[PDB]
Amino acid sequence: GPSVFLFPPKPKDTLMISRTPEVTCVVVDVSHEDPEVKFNWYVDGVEVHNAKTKPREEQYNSTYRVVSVLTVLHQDWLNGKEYKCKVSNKALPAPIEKTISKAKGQPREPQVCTLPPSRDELTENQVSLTCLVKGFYPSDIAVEWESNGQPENNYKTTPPVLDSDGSFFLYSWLTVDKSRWQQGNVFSCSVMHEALHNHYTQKSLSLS
Amino acid sequence: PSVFLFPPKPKDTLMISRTPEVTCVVVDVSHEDPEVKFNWYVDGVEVHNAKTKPREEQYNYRVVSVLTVLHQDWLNGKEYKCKVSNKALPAPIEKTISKAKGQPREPRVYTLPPCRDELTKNQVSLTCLVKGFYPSDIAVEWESNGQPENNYKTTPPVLVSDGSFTLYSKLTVDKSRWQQGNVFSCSVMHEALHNHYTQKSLSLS
Ligand SMILES: *[C@@H]1O[C@H](CO[C@@H]2O[C@@H](C)[C@@H](O)[C@@H](O)[C@@H]2O)[C@@H](O[C@@H]2O[C@H](CO)[C@@H](O[C@@H]3O[C@H](CO[C@H]4O[C@H](CO)[C@@H](O)[C@H](O)[C@@H]4O[C@@H]4O[C@H](CO)[C@@H](O)[C@H](O)[C@H]4NC(C)=O)[C@@H](O)[C@H](O[C@H]4O[C@H](CO)[C@@H](O)[C@H](O)[C@@H]4O[C@@H]4O[C@H](CO)[C@@H](O)[C@H](O)[C@H]4NC(C)=O)[C@@H]3O)[C@H](O)[C@H]2NC(C)=O)[C@H](O)[C@H]1NC(C)=O
Ligand SMILES: *[C@@H]1O[C@H](CO[C@@H]2O[C@@H](C)[C@@H](O)[C@@H](O)[C@@H]2O)[C@@H](O[C@@H]2O[C@H](CO)[C@@H](O[C@@H]3O[C@H](CO[C@H]4O[C@H](CO)[C@@H](O)[C@H](O)[C@@H]4O[C@@H]4O[C@H](CO)[C@@H](O)[C@H](O)[C@H]4NC(C)=O)[C@@H](O)[C@H](O[C@H]4O[C@H](CO)[C@@H](O)[C@H](O)[C@@H]4O[C@@H]4O[C@H](CO)[C@@H](O)[C@H](O)[C@H]4NC(C)=O)[C@@H]3O)[C@H](O)[C@H]2NC(C)=O)[C@H](O)[C@H]1NC(C)=O
Repeated sequence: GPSVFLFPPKPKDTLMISRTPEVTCVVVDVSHEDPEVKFNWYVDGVEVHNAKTKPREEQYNSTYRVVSVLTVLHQDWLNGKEYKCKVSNKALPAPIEKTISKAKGQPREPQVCTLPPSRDELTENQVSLTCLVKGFYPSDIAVEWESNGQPENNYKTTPPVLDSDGSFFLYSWLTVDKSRWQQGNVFSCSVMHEALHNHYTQKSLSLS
Repeated sequence: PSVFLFPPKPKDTLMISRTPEVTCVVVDVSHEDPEVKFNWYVDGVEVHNAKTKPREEQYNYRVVSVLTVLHQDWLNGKEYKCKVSNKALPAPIEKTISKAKGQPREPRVYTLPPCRDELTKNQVSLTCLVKGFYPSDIAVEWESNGQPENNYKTTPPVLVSDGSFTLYSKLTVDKSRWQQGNVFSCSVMHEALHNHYTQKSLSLS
């Protein structure tokens, strides 16, 4: 029979004003004989009608995939509003309902430390600057780097890792030429998370 | 029926004394008396040492052939082919696996002391940076005073623009114990290391 999967918005979409956080309801394994899927969307139990439904697409596996996308309000998602996808189809005994929301757990603020390159790393031609982001909940977060008050690309960030606390940590790091580290330039680790004041903290780092 | 083919653990691959196992998993087989046949090959030659794990079905029926692989063959990236025959299939389904291709690059291992501000609290993070390795198959562990340390976490490998991989491993310890000059070590096993092993240590300065 049809299976239903309900996906949350991307972390960055929830945390950045200029972005569009979406909940996505995906229906798979829809037969040729019972191809119609009906969607009903609810927000804390109230039905809404502005969800955008895509037309069915036959997959290489000879089954249909149907998708409905509901745009979520930033503040609603962060206040724990529940989003319910209801799927109706005639190869089903009864409608399938799935509900998604922000993570239930008590929110915890990240702690953010900056770490200079290893002393042993100081022999090489390029150097790593490290940002440690610790003890946050939930795992939605975004990290960015800056130099000279201007955005810096070419950083990498690990996924959140479940820690024994129940909280999360991650590392982000920037690789720079050695000269640029030791001409005293300042670098910055920026973190956006729902539990920070103004959902933002910045911590910086420079040659000592 | 769907076929999934899985690689061995890094340590089993890197230690002479251990048995690296590749796993062929067939799921979604009918309890209409469909019975399954296996053909394993290695670079085109078929093999008969595969050893079927008994069954156990769970509610809603999966058969599993476990193939012990040669250490050097795996490190050379030989392709392990699980071929599955079943009537509820058009023709055999074949799945192929192998060490990631490409010349191996060793990690450069660095240890990093806790942040100055983290020294304001009761526990501290000791950090191990593992950089520029290929492929991503790796193992990391922590030691203190000649003994295993199990209160660490390790991030997944992350792909850098290099094509190589990076990770961090974090050990959490009481501040008090760090400030007694204790020594801690990050040990890393990877195929491009000499003896597939390196250790790096770190203690209060
Ligand atoms: C026929 O085809 C369709 C389509 O497949 C496509 O075409 C076929 C022909 C092939 O070519 C495929 O290669 C190709 O994908 C098949 O449909 C697939 O069906 C399976 C289930 O049978 C679905 O699996 C679910 O996948 C989700 C994760 O899926 C995300 O990640 C996949 C990346 O690997 C990606 O493919 C998916 O599209 C999806 O990607 C996300 O998409 C959203 C919206 O588009 C986007 O916002 C995201 O950013 C994007 N993410 C990424 C990374 O790109 C997985 O979570 C599901 O597992 C849950 O459920 C399992 C139960 O089945 C359970 O065991 C798991 O543990 C997990 O459980 C859930 O998760 C946690 C922990 O359990 C918990 O919080 C939840 O409560 C729990 N919920 C449960 C258990 O229900 C599951 O793996 C595929 O998504 C689906 N593919 C697509 C594209 O829809 C179809 O099956 C084919 N064949 C047949 C015979 O039907
Ligand atoms: C009936 O029930 C069975 C039973 O299922 C299990 O138990 C039941 C009771 C429920 O709890 C289930 O939710 C639970 O799964 C159902 O069988 C399941 O079927 C699905 C799909 O049919 C399979 O999902 C795939 O699984 C692999 C990962 O599996 C490992 O990780 C699992 C986490 O869920 C975990 O179960 C195990 O760890 C498992 O096994 C590894 O096993 C080896 C052998 O012992 C062991 O050494 C390892 O340690 C162990 N792993 C770990 C971490 O320990 C996952 O890879 C699949 O995703 C791949 O496939 C997707 C579909 O192809 C694809 O979209 C993904 O991207 C990915 O595919 C690879 O990636 C690309 C994309 O880049 C893709 O296009 C390619 O095809 C593919 N290859 C490459 C090179 O890229 C997916 O999650 C379940 O494994 C299977 N359950 C079991 C136990 O096998 C069954 O579905 C039910 N029947 C029906 C009709 O629904």
